[PDB]
Amino acid sequence: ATVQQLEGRWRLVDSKGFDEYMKELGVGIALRKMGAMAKPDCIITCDGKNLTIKTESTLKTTQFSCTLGEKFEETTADGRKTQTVCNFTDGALVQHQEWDGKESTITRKLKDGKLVVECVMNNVTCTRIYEKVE
Ligand SMILES: O=C(O)[C@H]1CCCN1C(=O)Nc1cc(Cl)cc(Cl)c1-c1ccccc1
Repeated sequence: ATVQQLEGRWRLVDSKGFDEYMKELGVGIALRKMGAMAKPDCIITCDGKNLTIKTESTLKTTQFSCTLGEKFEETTADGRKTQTVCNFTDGALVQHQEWDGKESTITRKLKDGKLVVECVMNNVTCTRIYEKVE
């Protein structure tokens, strides 16, 4: 398995736990409603150790870029400014966020042709499944 295998435009087809994850973060109701109802596309591109992940929907449209293994300032959709590191480890892209003494992890994996995105903060989890747009 390689990081290049995650490249492409992906469309959200299933979600579990995402509102609960947003509540654990303390995201306010206006943003939670947007997250519960949005069906974003995720667009992942890489070039060696360079990675970009873009999100698109009528309700919001964010993007970050990084070098694998390098700490960087990530502005999240909910407006945190985190210290983030992304690594491709044991067949998963792992995105580790730290801010204000807190931490959250997002993983992204290829399974049976689908992109599986899993989030966690303080044992509150989500699982989101995407299918390739081609
Ligand atoms: O990319 C994904 O499938 C999931 C995994 C975790 C972030 N994510 C989103 O879809 N993000 C989000 C998507 C929408 Cl429509 C709205 C918000 Cl507020 C977020 C968001 C971002 C950070 C933390 C909480 C909510």
